[PDB]
Amino acid sequence: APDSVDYRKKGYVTPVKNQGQCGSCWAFSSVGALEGQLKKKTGKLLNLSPQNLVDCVSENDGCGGGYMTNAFQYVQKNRGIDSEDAYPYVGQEESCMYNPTGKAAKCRGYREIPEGNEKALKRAVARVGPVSVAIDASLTSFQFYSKGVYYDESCNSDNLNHAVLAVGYGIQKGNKHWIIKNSWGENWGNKGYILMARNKNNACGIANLASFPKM
Ligand SMILES: *[C@@](=O)([N][N]C(=O)[C]([C][C]([C])[C])[N]C(=O)O[C]C1=[C][C]=[C][C]=[C]1)[N][N]C(=O)C1=[C]C(O[C]C2=[C][C]=[C][C]=[C]2)=[C][C]=[C]1
Repeated sequence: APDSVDYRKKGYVTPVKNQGQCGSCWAFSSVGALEGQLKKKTGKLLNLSPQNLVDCVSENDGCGGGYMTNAFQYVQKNRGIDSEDAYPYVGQEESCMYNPTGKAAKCRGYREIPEGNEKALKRAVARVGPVSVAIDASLTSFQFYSKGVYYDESCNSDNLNHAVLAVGYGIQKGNKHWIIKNSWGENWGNKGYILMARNKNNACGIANLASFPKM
């Protein structure tokens, strides 16, 4: 093997969830980052609560959207985030029902990756683990993706609408790629994941809004 890393084989990635009709794609991506780190330090993985983020991160719009950096900042200020079981996901805004007794993780800040620098992203995923990214998933090609390495020259790096999680990187039929985890269920794309193009001149803005929490 050359320069390839898949955290799935490692146990840093939890099962693929489905955001539903709520636009909490930012909360799931952040949770993904947090979870990847929780394995890195604790040696044990656990499903964190995306709802907790949705209901408590006042700086975001709940099901209307939000940024990953704001979510991390919340977990730090709040000093902890509940596990899924402790604070279940219902797919809609409601009152923040944080349960201190249910805290299962915490963090001390975050570090945004250099805007538009793919290489700094490869290292971040290689040295830290799953990274929260933001891409353009408006095109139908992306939506009906099934297999192989995605790459559509119509993708717009400036229009960042869907937030996902980079679980790693690797090669395919000569095509380098970023292993992406989406929150649309195990029934979308390749069992919930998608292989997007790497080094194709920041395809879809993969490295345009990356970040990861610090433990
Ligand atoms: C998410 O649902 N909402 N995304 C965002 O709020 C993100 C936040 C991160 C920062 C990326 N985008 C964002 O804030 O954009 C700002 C920006 C732009 C340009 C430069 C810098 C910053 N994304 N949603 C979709 O792609 C989407 C999702 C659904 O979900 C429903 C569904 C769930 C399961 C199965 C099927 C469907 C619906 C419509 C669109």
